[PDB]
Amino acid sequence: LTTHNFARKTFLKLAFCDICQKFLLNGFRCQTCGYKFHEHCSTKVPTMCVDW
Ligand SMILES: [Zn+2]
Ligand SMILES: [Zn+2]
Repeated sequence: LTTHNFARKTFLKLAFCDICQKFLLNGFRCQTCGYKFHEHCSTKVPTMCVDW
């Protein structure tokens, strides 16, 4: 299945790291589900991206 996806790219306007607590900046967002976060959430992420 298409697991998580990571493409280093800046967003369009503004976002928010659901893992941390404040906005999201040019980091890593999954372009298949629409996930977004910094390096604190590359491995700390528990359930990988397997939504549907
Ligand atoms: Zn994802
Ligand atoms: Zn984060």
